[PDB]
Amino acid sequence: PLIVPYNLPLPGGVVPRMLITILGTVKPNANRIALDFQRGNDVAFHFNPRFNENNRRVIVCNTKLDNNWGREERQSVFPFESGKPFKIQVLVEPDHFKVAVNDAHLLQYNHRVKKLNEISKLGISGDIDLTSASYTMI
Ligand SMILES: CO[C@@H]1O[C@H](CO)[C@H](O)[C@H](OC(=O)c2ccc(C)cc2)[C@@H]1OC(C)=O
Ligand SMILES: [Cl-]
Repeated sequence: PLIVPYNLPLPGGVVPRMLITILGTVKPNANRIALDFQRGNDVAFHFNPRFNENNRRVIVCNTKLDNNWGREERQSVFPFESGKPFKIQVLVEPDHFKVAVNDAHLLQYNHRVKKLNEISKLGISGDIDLTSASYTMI
């Protein structure tokens, strides 16, 4: 039982082979989830499941630099369901973040922010009960 929004420090930034695991349950009638990998005020990787965008479910991925959002990448495969427990795993690879949900590959996001050692915080927010947030090296 962790408080949301939750800030997970990533000491010395991210590195390839770092695996971040988030466990939680989506609230009933959820609207959004967001994981935000931050480099200071910039958001290196915004992973944003939206439960009702024009009556569609979509995952939006983006980067925020100097307070400006970039070109969105959208994924229509949507493994989350209101009321149900999930596992999100984010594996940092040399050229992209790799995301799996409930042990199935979901998407990859090419690194736009290239100073990986400066991506030193993960913010977790949205309509979830958060059970665990941790990292390890594989
Ligand atoms: C072009 O709309 C924007 O798209 C962006 C991705 O391209 C972000 O998702 C952004 O949302 C936010 O920054 C945000 C942060 C905190 C909270 C509580 C709500 C939204 C916003 O989306 C929406 C949905 O406004
Ligand atoms: Cl950079």
